[PDB]
Amino acid sequence: MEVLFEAKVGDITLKLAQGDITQYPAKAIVNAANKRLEHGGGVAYAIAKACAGDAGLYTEISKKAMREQFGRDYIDHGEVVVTPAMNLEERGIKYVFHTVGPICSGMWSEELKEKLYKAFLGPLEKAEEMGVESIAFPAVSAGIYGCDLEKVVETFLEAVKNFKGSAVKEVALVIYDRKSAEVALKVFERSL
Ligand SMILES: Nc1ncnc2c1ncn2[C@@H]1O[C@H](COP(=O)(O)OP(=O)(O)OC[C@H]2O[C@H](O)[C@H](O)[C@@H]2O)[C@@H](O)[C@H]1O
Repeated sequence: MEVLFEAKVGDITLKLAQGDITQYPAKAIVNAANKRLEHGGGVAYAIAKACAGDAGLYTEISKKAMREQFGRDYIDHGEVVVTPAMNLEERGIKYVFHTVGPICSGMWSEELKEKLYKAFLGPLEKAEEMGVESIAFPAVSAGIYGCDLEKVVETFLEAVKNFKGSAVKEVALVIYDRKSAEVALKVFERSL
């Protein structure tokens, strides 16, 4: 895990790091899920495998959690399903907060931005509600959902800036590949 940037946004310490989110030292990590919480690939698969030892098992656990937390088999942008991090608890990660970003498919609009904005703010508000002090996020929608990485990072930063809370003290954005981390770093530098 390599930290590439650190700054304060109010009382929150914000970090950009390059690495695997399942190894980040945060109490909650966020999953870039689909609305059905079927963890087929990308960071959802990585998280599901790291937590349960089998992604399929974590998918079932997630669906059960969603059914009881929401009373249905899908979530809307901004809604957050919470599941225990299981095997990751030994490294201090207690929860996975599943969020669902929009499917951009190479496009960008205010409607897509608003959906992604909700997908980033929702987990921050859930952390606040639960009294969770540290949370880490992946670049929601920047993978197979095809949202431009720069736009994803700018949207994440807007959510962190607008968030109001007292319990959340540390937020991190964890980027996986080297090329992408460089793009994110430039966004952090020009935004702050
Ligand atoms: N271990 C990891 N740690 C941090 N980031 C990662 C990791 N693995 C991948 N990424 C980055 O995570 C970012 C997000 O890529 P994506 O995981 O496709 O998510 P989406 O929101 O676009 O697609 C959601 C759908 O994909 C799944 O199949 C779900 O079940 C959904 O069906 C990229 O920058 C990756 O390089």
